[PDB]
Amino acid sequence: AVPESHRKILADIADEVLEKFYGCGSTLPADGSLEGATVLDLGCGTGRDVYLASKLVGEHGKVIGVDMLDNQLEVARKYVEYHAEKFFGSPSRSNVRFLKGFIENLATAEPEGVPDSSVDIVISNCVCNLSTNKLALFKEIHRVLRDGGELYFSDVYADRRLSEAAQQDPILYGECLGGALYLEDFRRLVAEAGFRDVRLVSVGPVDVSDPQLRKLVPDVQFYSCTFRCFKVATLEATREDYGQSATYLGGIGEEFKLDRFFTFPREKPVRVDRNTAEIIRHSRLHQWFSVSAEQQHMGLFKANDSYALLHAPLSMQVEQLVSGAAA
Ligand SMILES: C[S@@+](CC[C@H](N)C(=O)[O-])C[C@H]1O[C@@H](n2cnc3c(N)ncnc32)[C@H](O)[C@@H]1O
Repeated sequence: AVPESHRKILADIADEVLEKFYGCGSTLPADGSLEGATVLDLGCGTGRDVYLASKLVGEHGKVIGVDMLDNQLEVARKYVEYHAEKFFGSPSRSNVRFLKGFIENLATAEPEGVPDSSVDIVISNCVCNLSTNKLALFKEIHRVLRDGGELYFSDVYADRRLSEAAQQDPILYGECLGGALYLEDFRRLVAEAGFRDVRLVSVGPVDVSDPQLRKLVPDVQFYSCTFRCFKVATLEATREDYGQSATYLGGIGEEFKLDRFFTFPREKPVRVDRNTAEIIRHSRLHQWFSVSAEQQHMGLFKANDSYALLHAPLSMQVEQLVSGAAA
């Protein structure tokens, strides 16, 4: 969590915003794909990720932050002109806006609601676990994303389904663990919400400090996970080989790392499943890519070193990535 291209921008961010930020990991890609995008942070809080996003999307982009708590947004807003000046040489030239609302129902957020297909990228940091109606939430994300858009986001997940007890406990819930999805239910909910393709970006385990909290969660292993879920009509629930390849064309990195399974060296054509090709093709990523035309259909994609895992269920991709304190 927290790469070095971001670490420079953090430094420039207001003290108050930083001291009052309560985050999971990184909910922002490090690769320069953001220039000019419209970002929306769900449960933005005091505005760390928003202001971070504000630099990355640059002068031509937009960041909208959304939160329910008057007091959190109070802090956030206080630093609009501040950061406008700090990043673009002038106050009153910021690309940052804040709405008051519940993330399950962005159409009624204030001062104005978030219309359909108005957002390139939706991010959130450690927020979604707190929601009492996840399907509604993921459906809301699907609604506001444009086609080609994606949900890039951090949150806390689980090895397994917690007990009835564990799920009712408010200390646990508030500690961000009680509302944490079993990884398999997550895959299922988000597919039901319209996202048939879930890309793992980074994990790392989440310890349980307080032993009295652990009592409710005896054997459960928790994780922190960042996931891309592009909204592209033609995605499928399986990753199919149409013999294609993609070639990253440079202009935003030596490489381009898409998710744990896919990295594209500048001018190396890399073999991709049709799902991947579609994503690259229909999202903003097309600018720094060319994608081969689809051949005949060879069954489930294999042209990848870890192709075995690429087809394994989500909770296995994770566990098998996680075993490894060999740094
Ligand atoms: C984990 S914390 C703060 C993390 C925040 N993303 C940050 O980096 O500062 C929970 C935050 O999400 C907000 N929140 C929780 N549930 C929400 C909901 N249904 N709608 C809007 N905001 C919510 C809380 O107000 C609080 O700002």
